[PDB]
Amino acid sequence: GDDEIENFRNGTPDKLVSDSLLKLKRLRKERILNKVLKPTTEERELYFKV
Amino acid sequence: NNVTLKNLTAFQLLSQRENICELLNLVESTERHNSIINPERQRMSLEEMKKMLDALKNER
Amino acid sequence: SEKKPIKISADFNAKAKSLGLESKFSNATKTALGDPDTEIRI
Repeated sequence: GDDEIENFRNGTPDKLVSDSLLKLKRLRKERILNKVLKPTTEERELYFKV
Repeated sequence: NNVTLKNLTAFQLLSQRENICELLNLVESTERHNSIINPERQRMSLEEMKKMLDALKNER
Repeated sequence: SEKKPIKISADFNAKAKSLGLESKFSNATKTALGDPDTEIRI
């Protein structure tokens, strides 16, 4: 995606990685609070991006 | 309405701490001290005493 | 800050709280593992 190209050209990709990991953790917490096992598509996409 | 060891110890410790904090003047208890004295109630009671005394005076 | 930092009143639940002893009048504390929802989730 374009976010990666920007956060590479403008330096600091680590900020993108940290924000994406926070989003992954939040999504997993929401996935635990209601009983569901299969991760959604956006979680797979964030994992692949990281 | 029930009294257990925890309640008793908490009550005693609260009383002690309140007294000590009052010694160091670290507490302002104007609300409590004026709800207990209640100067309005003082005036009411004084006027009631005066009326009762007048009643006893005039019955003779 | 400048004046007396306590200001005791005639409530005994704010009075007790302002002097530290707040949970010390309840039987047992409040925890998270006591609800059936969290139990079902675990």
